[PDB]
Amino acid sequence: TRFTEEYQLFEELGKGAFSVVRRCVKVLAGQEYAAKIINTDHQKLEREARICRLLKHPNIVRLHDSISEEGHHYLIFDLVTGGELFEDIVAREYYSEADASHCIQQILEAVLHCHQMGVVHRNLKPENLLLAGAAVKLADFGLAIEVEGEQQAWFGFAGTPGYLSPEVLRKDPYGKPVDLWACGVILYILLVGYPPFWDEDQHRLYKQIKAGAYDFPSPEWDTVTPEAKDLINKMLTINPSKRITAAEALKHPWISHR
Ligand SMILES: O=C(O)/C=C/c1ccc(O)cc1
Repeated sequence: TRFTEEYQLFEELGKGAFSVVRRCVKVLAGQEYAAKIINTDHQKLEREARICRLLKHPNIVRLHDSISEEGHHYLIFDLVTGGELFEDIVAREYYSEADASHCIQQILEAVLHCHQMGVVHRNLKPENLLLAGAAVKLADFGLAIEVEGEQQAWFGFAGTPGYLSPEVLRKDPYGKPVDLWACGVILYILLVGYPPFWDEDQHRLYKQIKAGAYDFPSPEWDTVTPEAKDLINKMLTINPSKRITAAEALKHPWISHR
């Protein structure tokens, strides 16, 4: 079967549960890739495969091939070698508003395409944004869903605690706007280097999120601009319908500079 026929397997790049990512080479092509090897809910596997295919965009990991073998499934992507956005925040502590703004721009373009194609990711966070002034590529479509335009339903309780929308935590129906909440949380980290909602106790984390209990504490927020904090407030609006859309967030002056 076609992957163990055509490809050699090298060094592990990442690992969740379910999945391992390793560098592979298409031997006859002399071409390196990332292979997401999945260690075989078959419905959810083919969905992530279909969604990865759907999405061709500078800011979205580009699926080269999907291969089904005895016991393993391979989703092969173009190799992006710049590391998680997560790692770069750790190393640099935080981004200049200059660098934060080009970054969240990169992210909003990916989120805008996803939404235009009726895909909601639901697990936006730095670990799932990969670097190539290096452009940011959205990854891990393992939790992604398909919506019809502005439809909102209960699609299930899924994602990363720190990043989860109020609507999802209340078990209210939801859609595209949960990605914009995650973008708010991301943007806030970019600017100062910790999240808006932290707590040892998950239950109290979830109370904060549902209640929008974020501040811009002194001293570190005092020199951050009005335009930046404006975007975070519009992204971190509890009302999903009132929340800034991806398209509206690209036309925001902090992102436009126009
Ligand atoms: O969709 C994913 O989960 C990961 C994709 C991926 C693409 C290129 C890499 O270098 C590493 C991971």
